[PDB]
Amino acid sequence: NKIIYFLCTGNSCRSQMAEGWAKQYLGDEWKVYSAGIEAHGLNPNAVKAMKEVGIDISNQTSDIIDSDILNNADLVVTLCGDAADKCPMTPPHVKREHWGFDDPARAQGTEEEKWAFFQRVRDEIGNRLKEFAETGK
Repeated sequence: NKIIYFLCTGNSCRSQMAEGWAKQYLGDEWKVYSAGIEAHGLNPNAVKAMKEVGIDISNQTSDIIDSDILNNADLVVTLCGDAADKCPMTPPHVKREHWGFDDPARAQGTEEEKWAFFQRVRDEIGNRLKEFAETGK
């Protein structure tokens, strides 16, 4: 009935966590997809971070953007400014929404700070999906 397509620079961290949160918050009415401009596989830290909150994204695949799917979506949600810049032209009926989350994989710091960063971005994405689930954004 409804299709939501998450897009980010890659399909390893943010986009995979968004897919996981969306499948939890949205009911059996929404088809959820996530992809990246490039796809280099699931980030282990992202998988662990989601597991910590009871969500298993270990079976999710790392996919490159597919216009056949994107063009049929009710809305595409870019997860950072770079993704917004690189998101291809879509049919006028597809809503283009832009959210923004820091890349936990590029964080510099102590190992404890970096792990905390993954957990923080995970929580920010979840709370944003909660807003979408309630308001339709």
